[PDB]
Amino acid sequence: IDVNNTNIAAFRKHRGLYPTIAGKVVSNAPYDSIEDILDIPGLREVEKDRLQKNMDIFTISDPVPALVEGADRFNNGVY
Amino acid sequence: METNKLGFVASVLFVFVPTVFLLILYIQTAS
Amino acid sequence: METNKLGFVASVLFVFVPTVFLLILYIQTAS
Amino acid sequence: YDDIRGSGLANIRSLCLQPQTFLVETFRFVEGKLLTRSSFTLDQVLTFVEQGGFDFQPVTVQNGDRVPLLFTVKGTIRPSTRFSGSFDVPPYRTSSFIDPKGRGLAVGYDAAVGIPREAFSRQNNKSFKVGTGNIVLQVDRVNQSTGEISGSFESQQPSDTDFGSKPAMTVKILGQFYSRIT
Amino acid sequence: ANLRTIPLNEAGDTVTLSLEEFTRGQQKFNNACAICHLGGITKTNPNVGLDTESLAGAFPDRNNLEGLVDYLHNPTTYDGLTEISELHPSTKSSDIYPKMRNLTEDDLRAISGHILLMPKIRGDQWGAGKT
Amino acid sequence: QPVELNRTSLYLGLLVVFVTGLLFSSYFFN
Amino acid sequence: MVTLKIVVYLTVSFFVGLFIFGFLSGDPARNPSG
Amino acid sequence: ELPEAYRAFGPLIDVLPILPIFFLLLAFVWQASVGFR
Amino acid sequence: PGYDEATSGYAWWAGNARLITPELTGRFLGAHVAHAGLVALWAGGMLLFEVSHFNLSKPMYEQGCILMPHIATLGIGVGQSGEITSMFPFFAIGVAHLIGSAVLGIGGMYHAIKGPEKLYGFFQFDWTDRAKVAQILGFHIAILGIFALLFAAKAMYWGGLYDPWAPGGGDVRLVTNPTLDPRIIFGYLIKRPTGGEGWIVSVNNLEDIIGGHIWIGCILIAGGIWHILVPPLRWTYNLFPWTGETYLSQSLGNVAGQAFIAAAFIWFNNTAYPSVFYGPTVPESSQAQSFVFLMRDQGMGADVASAQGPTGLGKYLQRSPTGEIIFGGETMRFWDARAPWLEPLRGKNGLDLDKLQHDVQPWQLRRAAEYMTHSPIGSLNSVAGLATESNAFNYVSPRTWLASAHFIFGFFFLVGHLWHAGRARAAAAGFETGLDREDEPVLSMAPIDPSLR
Amino acid sequence: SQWERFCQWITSTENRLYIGWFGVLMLPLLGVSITVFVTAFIAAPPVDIDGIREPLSGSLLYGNNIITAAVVPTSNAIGLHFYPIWEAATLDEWLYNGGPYQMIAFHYIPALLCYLGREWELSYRLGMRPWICIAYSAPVAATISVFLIYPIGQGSFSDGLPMGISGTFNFMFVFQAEHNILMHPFHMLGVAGVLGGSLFCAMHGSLVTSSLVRETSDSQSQNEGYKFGQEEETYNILAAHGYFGRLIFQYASFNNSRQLHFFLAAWPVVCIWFVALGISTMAFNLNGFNFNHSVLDSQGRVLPSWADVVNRASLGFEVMHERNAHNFPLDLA
Amino acid sequence: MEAVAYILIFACIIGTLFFAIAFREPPKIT
Ligand SMILES: CCCCCCCCCCCCCCCC(=O)OC[C@H](CO[C@@H]1O[C@H](CS(=O)(=O)O)[C@@H](O)[C@H](O)[C@H]1O)OC(=O)CCCCCCCCCCCCCCC
Ligand code: HEM
Ligand SMILES: CC1=C(/C=C/C(C)=C/C=C/C(C)=C/C=C/C=C(C)/C=C/C=C(C)/C=C/C2=C(C)CCCC2(C)C)C(C)(C)CCC1
Ligand SMILES: [Cl-]
Ligand SMILES: [Cl-]
Repeated sequence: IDVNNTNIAAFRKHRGLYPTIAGKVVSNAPYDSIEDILDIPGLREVEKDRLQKNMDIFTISDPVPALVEGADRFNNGVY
Repeated sequence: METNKLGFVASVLFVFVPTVFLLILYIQTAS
Repeated sequence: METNKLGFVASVLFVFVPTVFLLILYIQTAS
Repeated sequence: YDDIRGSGLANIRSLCLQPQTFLVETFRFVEGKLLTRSSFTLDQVLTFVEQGGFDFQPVTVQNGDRVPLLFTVKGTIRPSTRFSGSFDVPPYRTSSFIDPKGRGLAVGYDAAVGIPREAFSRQNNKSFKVGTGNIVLQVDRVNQSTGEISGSFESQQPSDTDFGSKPAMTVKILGQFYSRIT
Repeated sequence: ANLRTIPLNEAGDTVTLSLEEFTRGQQKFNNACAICHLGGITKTNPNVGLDTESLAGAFPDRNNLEGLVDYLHNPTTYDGLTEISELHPSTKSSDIYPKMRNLTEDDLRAISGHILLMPKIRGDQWGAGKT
Repeated sequence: QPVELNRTSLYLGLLVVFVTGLLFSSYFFN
Repeated sequence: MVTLKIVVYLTVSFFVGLFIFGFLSGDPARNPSG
Repeated sequence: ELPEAYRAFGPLIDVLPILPIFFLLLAFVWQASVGFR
Repeated sequence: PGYDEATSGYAWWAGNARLITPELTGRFLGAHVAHAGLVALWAGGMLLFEVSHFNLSKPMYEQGCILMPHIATLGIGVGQSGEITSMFPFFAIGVAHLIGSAVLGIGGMYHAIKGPEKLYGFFQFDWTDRAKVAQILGFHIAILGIFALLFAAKAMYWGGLYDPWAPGGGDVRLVTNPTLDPRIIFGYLIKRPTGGEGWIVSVNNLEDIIGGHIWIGCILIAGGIWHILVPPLRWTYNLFPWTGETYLSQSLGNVAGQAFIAAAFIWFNNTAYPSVFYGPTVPESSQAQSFVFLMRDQGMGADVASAQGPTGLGKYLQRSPTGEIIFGGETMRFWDARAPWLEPLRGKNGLDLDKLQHDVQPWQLRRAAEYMTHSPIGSLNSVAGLATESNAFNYVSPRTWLASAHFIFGFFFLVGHLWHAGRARAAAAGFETGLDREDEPVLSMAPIDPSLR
Repeated sequence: SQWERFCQWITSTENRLYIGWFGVLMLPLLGVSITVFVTAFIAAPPVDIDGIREPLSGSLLYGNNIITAAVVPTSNAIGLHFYPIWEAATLDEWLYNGGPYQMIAFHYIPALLCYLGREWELSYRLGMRPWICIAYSAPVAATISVFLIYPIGQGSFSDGLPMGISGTFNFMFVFQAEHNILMHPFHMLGVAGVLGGSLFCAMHGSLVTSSLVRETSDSQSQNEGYKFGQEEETYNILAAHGYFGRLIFQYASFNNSRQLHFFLAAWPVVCIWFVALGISTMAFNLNGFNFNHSVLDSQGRVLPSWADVVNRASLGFEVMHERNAHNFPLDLA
Repeated sequence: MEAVAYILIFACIIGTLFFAIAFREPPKIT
């Protein structure tokens, strides 16, 4: 999953990621480097290593302004 | 033809608004 | 508003062609 | 709160921004009237970077034409010092809005499903661009005992285009603000 | 028949359930858990459903009967960072939630076994509801 | 015998015409 | 709109006072029988 | 549950709320007995 | 006697009207004492039914109880956070009511089967004997006032009431300092009945409640003594007929309005009806939803105050028409709700961000987690979850039942009041059996048509 | 006394229209109601019905139709708040927020209460029995349930009945989606009442019309056989009775006419009482019968019933009303 | 011109209502 256009609900799909990893990869945006999620500006080691396993799906393609207009990645509103 | 649009509706109310009046007056006379 | 043009002239003859009939019938009854 | 419940006392630490006039530059800046009761306090927000807080307030002001403007700012101290800057105005409504015809961008139809594409495609395919606004913040009253400064602003930001349907106009905003630098 | 047979653990051992035991667990699902898990999802958070694909993709894999009973012994997150037994009903924490204070080990076993012996009965009628 | 229409029948006829026309006007205009 | 609020207050007062004092004018004696 | 000392009534406690709904019925019963005289 | 239709004028289906006549007063008393017995019969038996099917796991309002919460509100049986300390006080009141029903049933059977058919001495009342009927009114007002003062004394001295606004949770506490200010207490009567004010339904503490009860207890003692000592004055002579059906009609209208008021109290108020016992009001449940969807987004890093909805308004928090910080969404209509698990989030401008983000004191989430998913929504066969949802959950709120039932009772009693008001006026006038064929009032009236002379 | 002359003139049965003390309250309330309704139905600007800055265009000059015009309900941002002409800032946010609806409603409800009292008043001044107001209390209960009681129970005046034809239809559909009124037994009683009142109206009218006494010729209206104020009965109760009895059975046809007209009064009045009460208990979210997932097979699979199909259509309505206004998945009241 | 038709017809209902109350045929007793 992209890590600059995609929400928290589509970070469920990965085998064991919800909610802190997803709540921190989204809170800071945009990310230029694909591997910039791994620097972990405030996350601990249990977050850092676990994200270091999961690098085969992350992307930095395009932050669409229709998808980031103030908590649209956190609660888009689609239940 | 660049004619007045309302010239149709002016023509027909000019000639049937009085007409119904006459028929009203005639019918009430005949009855 | 993209409304029917003749919808005006349909509205007014629908409601005054019977109306004059009634008034004719009433007036000839009253006289 | 019971003293301010029903009064309206709401309407670097919490930075509140209280407009009292909305001049829209119609084709000159004429001042309308506030149709959204009193909910225009952009509250609880050398260079200053934007933060959280109520950095948006949608206020519809009023010829007889309603203009729904998203008043927003997203993006030594003496009685002369000014923090002039620019901010990125998001669209009035987010892309999960739906028009009266069922269509929308994040959620909704892609075309008019009433009729069966045509000249409707300007309203069919909705866009979500971003606008810029210039804001000049004047500092007039500074009280360092509390650690807080206050003053007036002028801000020029665009109004709503209805997802790209009508040309927006610029609104002039004036009012006092007050913040606690900490 | 095979619907009774469910995953017990992550080791791998399909355990069969009695029809009466399954019904007894089904009832207790509708008295202490249908407050906000009625249908297949959670009302508090509409993303953590009681579906097969969600529970298999939970961390740790909670699509197992022993896994679900151990969840009920300790409410954690979907990755298992903080054991927040206070935002959730918890077998240990009877004070915050008094709904499971009368439930024994058999009751927890039955309610955890009924959640995993519907999804091949229903399919797309429990997972997130029939749209 | 000649035809009649008394006052009450005239008023009833006028209302049924006027209300029916108001009802069907919205659909004649479409 | 304060003057309009006053006009509404007085108009409501006048009409409800008419109602109330008119029902203390011996209204049950305003029957056909007696 | 009611106290165990007085946990012998059982269906009695079930009956007592709908006891007054039978008084209105027995009113119609008595009126039929007199014949709605 | 006057027990059939022919010698009374009243058919079988209007047969309690045979007790209107002032020589049949012993039967009037018998019907009343037996009806009061039936009321106490239900009061005992229904409470014992609630106790006999009470599961301590489910709090109180999931059980479908309506009399358990009334007792628990009085600080009897319950303690901290409305936990049932003992099931014996509810049983004691349920049996004390049964014994009272028995005694009142014996009295009702005596004055209707065996006692004197006509009352005498100091108990003979005629409906037209207005000094006597006002004197009976005065005794009833005096006894009602001494019950109201006795309730206020109990709230102040013995035990206490359940205070849902007590520090943390809400424990039973005895009201030491009731609000004796005439400006405050009778200022509730001038509050608009509309939203925001909520005329007297917004009484929201136990000092105001007990101070108003002290005032009305004294006011009723005064009015009762007034009616025992002062007969009806000359100005109340021709205001209305002084019959018995009139007196019934006036009672009916007042108690219809009173049932409407109680429907408002059970539906909006959460002080005299604590939500630990009756469940949350719909306003408080709908703010609890917003508060729990708020606390979900704290921790997973979604800053609330910069979040837009589908419309540019606040996604979770927005501003009121007054401009106060309220929960966003459709629950902006219930921005007047004031639940005690949310008041420590209330600041000066409403929901300040300061004691919201590094606030909620744990239980405040749990309580609002409870009230989110127990909302007053349901059916006649007891199900929850909206209406177009799957039936699994078997639950409808107490507040829904009580508000529905008392709107029903208020509506029928407003109808019954209109019935007896019209009938009392017509019966006193002398035209409640029809038009006199001999002389018809319209035949002796001048024509209304302006042309007719 | 001038005042006695006034009380004689008000309570006068000489007026072309009776005023009375209920009418001295009723006439100004109607004046305001009629004035603001005729004003707003034609020229009101669009109203922000659901408080989300989406104006709904409800008036006849804003490109709108007699069928589709409506005095649009008061904004959801207002709720149940008293919002008169003077508590708003200007005369254009009041129009924008739906103040005209609240003004029309707050004069229309007491005007109908005063019309009911006025019906009792004139019954009293003419010496006739006093219970036509009781029959009138059924449509009054119905119109207060959808203008006052449902908004109070739901929490906002935006959930009131819109003052328009298509707005009324919208109210019906949203109400079915949210409450399933069709499966509410009070509404089945209301339907039985309105359809059976129409049955009984047509039935009683056809019977009295069919057994008319011959007084006229064939080339004149049978209505000329009746003279206003004639004492003789204009039809044959015996003949209509014999016909109706032969039509179904013996002990079925009302012989009596006073009982007959009490039944004509009682059937639709009582049933409309019950359906007004049904609207009123659904105001507290006590919805109709629920039979979803009620018939199960041997394994436990839900066999669909017809109530399931009605649910599926109600869910259709349910997930489309107030689209840009539910930020959470649980639309409470 | 579509609102004009609606307002004219509504004025016709109002005129009929006035004339059927004000200038109604008097009901004479036999
Ligand atoms: C607003 C525009 C839309 C108009 C809508 C209104 C439609 C009305 C249709 C006709 C209804 C009346 C039928 C007859 C009633 C009756 O006989 O009354 C007779 C009465 C006298 O009363 C009577 O008098 C009679 C004796 S005498 O008349 O006084 O001689 C007596 O017998 C009788 O009992 C007594 O009641 O007076 C009349 O003469 C009425 C006739 C007036 C003609 C109709 C009104 C025309 C419109 C006026 C406004 C112009 C609008 C301008 C803008 C376009
Ligand atoms: C005996 C009763 C209950 C059982 C067996 C139960 C079971 C579960 C399970 C197994 C999960 C984790 C599933 C997943 O996320 O993949 C869960 C999550 C959740 N439950 Fe329930 N539950 C019960 C009661 C309740 C109740 C009454 C509520 C109502 C408040 C509730 C609210 C939630 C919420 C909000 C979540 C998601 C929380 C998170 O992501 O950690 N639960 N439940
Ligand atoms: C003398 C008298 C009487 C009578 C009375 C009356 C007759 C009354 C009335 C009245 C009336 C007759 C009233 C009225 C009114 C009104 C009003 C109050 C209005 C309004 C309005 C508005 C507000 C509007 C608005 C708007 C809209 C909505 C749309 C467009 C825009 C506008 C803004 C325009 C009697 C005999 C009883 C007795 C006593 C005395
Ligand atoms: Cl919401
Ligand atoms: Cl809708």
